[PDB]
This record gives sequence, C-alpha cells and structure tokens, in this order.
Amino acid sequence: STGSATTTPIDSLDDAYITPVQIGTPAQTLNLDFDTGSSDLWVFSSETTASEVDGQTIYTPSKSTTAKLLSGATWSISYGDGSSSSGDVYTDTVSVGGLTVTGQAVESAKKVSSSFTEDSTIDGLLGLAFSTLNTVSPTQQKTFFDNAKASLDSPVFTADLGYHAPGTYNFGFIDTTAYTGSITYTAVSTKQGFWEWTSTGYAVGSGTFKSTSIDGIADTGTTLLYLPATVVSAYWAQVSGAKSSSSVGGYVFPCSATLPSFTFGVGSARIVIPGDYIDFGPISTGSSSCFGGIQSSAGIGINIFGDVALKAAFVVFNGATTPTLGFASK
Repeated sequence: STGSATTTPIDSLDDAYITPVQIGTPAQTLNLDFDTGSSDLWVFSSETTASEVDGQTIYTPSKSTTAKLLSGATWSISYGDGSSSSGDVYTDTVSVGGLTVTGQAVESAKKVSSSFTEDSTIDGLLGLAFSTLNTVSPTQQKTFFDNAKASLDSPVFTADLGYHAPGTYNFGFIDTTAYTGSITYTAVSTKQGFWEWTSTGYAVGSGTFKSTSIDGIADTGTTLLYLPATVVSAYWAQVSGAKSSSSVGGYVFPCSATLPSFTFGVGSARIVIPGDYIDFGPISTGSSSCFGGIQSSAGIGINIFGDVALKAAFVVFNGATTPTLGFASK
C-alpha cells in the first residue's frame, strides 16, 4: 500500500503546514500538523475544555462506529516551544491520503495550552518521530507510520514542503518526479527518539563551505532553522544591520535587506536555502524590523533542521531496520 496527501501552509509565513486526515467511521476529516519531532497523534475533540476551543474542527468519538476507548490510558505532552496538551485515548481507523490504519491510537485532548487554542487552523498533531517518544501511559502506543509500516510497499515516508505553496507527504514510495539529481542518504541515530543526523557543514551566501559536523534533528513540526551560535553569527554578520535582540527573542534584520542564501551539507551533497526562505517578516504589524528564519539553538539543547531547511529539499524518512535520512534538491 501507499498514501499521498497534500500539505498546505497555515499562513503567509509558512509558520506550519496542515494535512487532511480522516478519522473514524463515517470519516471525520481533521487538518493535522505532521510533526517528525514528536510521536503522538492527538486531536481537538468533543472532550476538549470548551473555553480552549476557538475555531478548530473536533473529533467526536461517540459519532464513530469504529471508535473504542483505550481504557485507562492517558497522555500528556510538552513541546520545545513551551506549548502542551493532554487527555485520554481512543483507538479508531485513521487514513492519510488513501492509506488506512485500523486500531490507531487517537489521543483526545481534554486540555490544550493557549498557543493551540489561538491557532484555529490546526486541529491536532500527527507525530512521525520514533514510537519510543510516545507519551501514552501506562501502555505506550505506536505512531501512524509505525502501524502502517509493514503494509507499505517500502518502509518510508517523504516530506516535500512548499515555500509559500502546498507540498506533499507520501507514504510507502519515493516519487522520482518530485526531485532533481540524486538523493543523498545519511545515517540516523534513534537514541533520543528523533530523526537525528549529522550535517557535514555550511556556507553563507556565495562564501566558501566550512566543513564541520553539526548534529541535529529533521523536524517538520518546527518552523525555523536552529543551529549553533557560531554558525548563526556567521550568517547574520553578512546582513547589514542584523542583530540579536533579547527583547524580541532572536536575530532581527532590517526589512529593507536582501538576505543571503544558506547552504548545509548532507555527506558530500549540498542543499541551498534561498535567502527569501529566511525572511519571516515584520516582528509586529507595520514594523521595519524583520524576524530571521535562522536562529541560535543555544539553550534548546539540540540543533533543529526545521521547515526553513526542510522545505528547500525533498526529504526521505527511511524507516527500514536501520533508519536513514535522504535529501535531494528540487
């Protein structure tokens, strides 16, 4: 089997991407944030505190003939941006782009933090990291990908995110029409539960490539690119007037600037992030100070190849017995 679904930016800045997911019988379609940095599939639901729902589409398990309470199971998760949610668990039928899993753990939110409430376009998250990070207790549950894996033509999924445009998540096959040149594969460590790999270095604009190992995670659920302070300083030093602002919470730059590209290494291959991808617009409406899309990972504890990086590539998440990551230009 295979699946193929279109993923769409939630706003004009590509702050996140939503993908339609069918849950239950008859189908209830929710727009979920596919997140390769977490491993819970959780949804706004009929059980979510009413005051914490503001425009989201909810899952109502009582209206699904295939929903079953997973008795005793609860979940609770906190993300790197400080947001959180929690609740109980149903099993139900879940389909993504024609690919169907029966008995999928659907985590029903009783509580969500303000960040989620305030985002009316995201109805939940679908985690695609390794199942070892799943927060369901007392019986840990498997991700959609893990459940689907054995049925897939090939044990892979791919992320093809658009710049200011729709893209695609495919399950079980590699679309050879979706990228240019070759795919370069690189080793993955699952020791922390993430798609963790080591980039071989970077360049700023037309500058020379610096060979240096940068350990980080491929995370579709993080908007920006978070790298070591040394790297990020080298990038923003090439933008007149750019500075790190503690009041704003990172590097800002004059909205009148033209940003340089940023290149990162995958083995001997290179992925180029165009400068436009690194512009996240005025810090506040009407401001002439703009927010940068490359920020320091210092104090996060890990480097994060988020959407800014990943949308410049066709990315293969290979879930074979020895997992790997593949990157191609497109």
